[PDB]
Amino acid sequence: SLIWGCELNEQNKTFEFKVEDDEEKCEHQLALRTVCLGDKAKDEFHIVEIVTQEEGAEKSVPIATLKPSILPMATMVGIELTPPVTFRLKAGSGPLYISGQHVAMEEDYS
Amino acid sequence: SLIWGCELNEQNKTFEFKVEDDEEKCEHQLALRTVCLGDKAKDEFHIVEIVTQEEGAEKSVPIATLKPSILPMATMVGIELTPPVTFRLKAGSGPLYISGQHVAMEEDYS
Amino acid sequence: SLIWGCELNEQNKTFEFKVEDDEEKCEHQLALRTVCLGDKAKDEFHIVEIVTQEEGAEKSVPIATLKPSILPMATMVGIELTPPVTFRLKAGSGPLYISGQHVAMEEDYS
Amino acid sequence: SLIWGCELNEQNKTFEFKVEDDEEKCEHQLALRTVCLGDKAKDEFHIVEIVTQEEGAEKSVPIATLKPSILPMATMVGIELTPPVTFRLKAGSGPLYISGQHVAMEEDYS
Amino acid sequence: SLIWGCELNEQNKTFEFKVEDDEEKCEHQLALRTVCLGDKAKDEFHIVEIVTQEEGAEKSVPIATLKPSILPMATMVGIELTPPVTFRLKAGSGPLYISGQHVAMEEDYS
Repeated sequence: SLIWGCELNEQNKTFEFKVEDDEEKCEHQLALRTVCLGDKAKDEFHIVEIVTQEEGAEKSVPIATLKPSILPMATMVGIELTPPVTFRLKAGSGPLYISGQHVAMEEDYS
Repeated sequence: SLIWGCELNEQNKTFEFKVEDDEEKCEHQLALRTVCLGDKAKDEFHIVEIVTQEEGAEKSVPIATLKPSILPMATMVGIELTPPVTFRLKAGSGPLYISGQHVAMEEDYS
Repeated sequence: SLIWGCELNEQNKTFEFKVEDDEEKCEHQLALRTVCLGDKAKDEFHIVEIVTQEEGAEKSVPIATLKPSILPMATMVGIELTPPVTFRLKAGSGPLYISGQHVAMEEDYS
Repeated sequence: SLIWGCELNEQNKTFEFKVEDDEEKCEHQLALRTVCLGDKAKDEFHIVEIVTQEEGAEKSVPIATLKPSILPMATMVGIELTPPVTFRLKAGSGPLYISGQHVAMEEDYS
Repeated sequence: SLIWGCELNEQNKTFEFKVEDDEEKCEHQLALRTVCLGDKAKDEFHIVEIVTQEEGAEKSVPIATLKPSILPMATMVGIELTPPVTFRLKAGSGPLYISGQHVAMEEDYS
């Protein structure tokens, strides 16, 4: 269970998540828990999406929209992703810090 | 586990959820997690309901009422629906983005 | 699993929940999920209680206090009641919409 | 599963929880769910603690700090206490209503 | 299951968690539940992180950012740490009270 953190900002409107192939030995995903505003964040709506492929096209999932004047935080409940993953901001300058865990589910044939 | 997203707006006061019949092979429902305001949303109360049939009549379930000045967001906990489903706005212009998963429960005779 | 909704207002300061005796065949309770402000709700504190009998007297349990200016909503987590049940407003004009399910636990002798 | 409610106020800065010895037959604790402001509550920070003995000294656990202007409510998740218990206000006038259940875990030797 | 509480303040920008070696007999971690503002807390952003070693370097995990004017509280869900642990404030004067349990998982070879 590795510990992971990243940031989505105006230089990082698109971020790519890819765990190292070694952890792919025990079948691996990414579990996400918290998202918080950065120190350079502006007072606007910051729309973070989780992005993968659906129907062969780039599918985006609006997860949160952080704003200092409404709610600059998010607690990510039950969100588990298959690497590679994309994190996007369709609007906003950031930074928005993403915190999660590189989780590797153990062999379970029960 | 397909990934689903839609929007309820003033052109989409009523939205119809129907998964493709193929996923009906392994018995299927829709699990919902998050709802967020759209970029064209206005500052008013936006009442989203989940709608099915009860007693033979159209039964609505007020789920959320999003408003930028009070709470423009909702985290949908433990909400699982049987397709076809209806999503309604009894008031509001939208858009309000709905995010969930096409979940298909596996055969479990335990 | 029947779907249930009611409203506590100034004409409905006390509401009585009683499921039909047929669902009493498979042992039955009421599970509650969400509560939202009504369209005629005023800007005041609306104190909803779940009421049953304790020590032989009318026992009330303050569950929520909805107000448009503080928090007009509630997400009811882990609340399961034995019918008949009473829902009360010790203050407020309403309406406050209550959403839940008539749940009937199946025979489980494990 | 008895139903319990109390209030911490300026006359009740310290409250003592003690279930009757009869329920001690089946091994008993107290599970807490919700806390709400009283009707006589003032606009200040009301710091409620759960208090027991640690290292032989009076140990307090700040659980919540209710205030009408910030957040007058709390939903107590996963809080289970061994009677006798103390509930304290290190600041505030109250009342603050505490709601929970006298829970008695059944014999389970599995 | 020992009960633990600490505070991160301007004299305690860095706090070290280390359980006594005796509890290391039954394999031990720290489970965290609540965080609340101190009585001497100021109106600023107080960024608490959980810190351990990753890639051989000091890795920090922004957990919360408490502020009286936005949200002075946090409910820590599903957070379990391996002692020794570090708790940091990258900004803020504190105090910020951390509440948790010294939990020791029992032998389970199932």
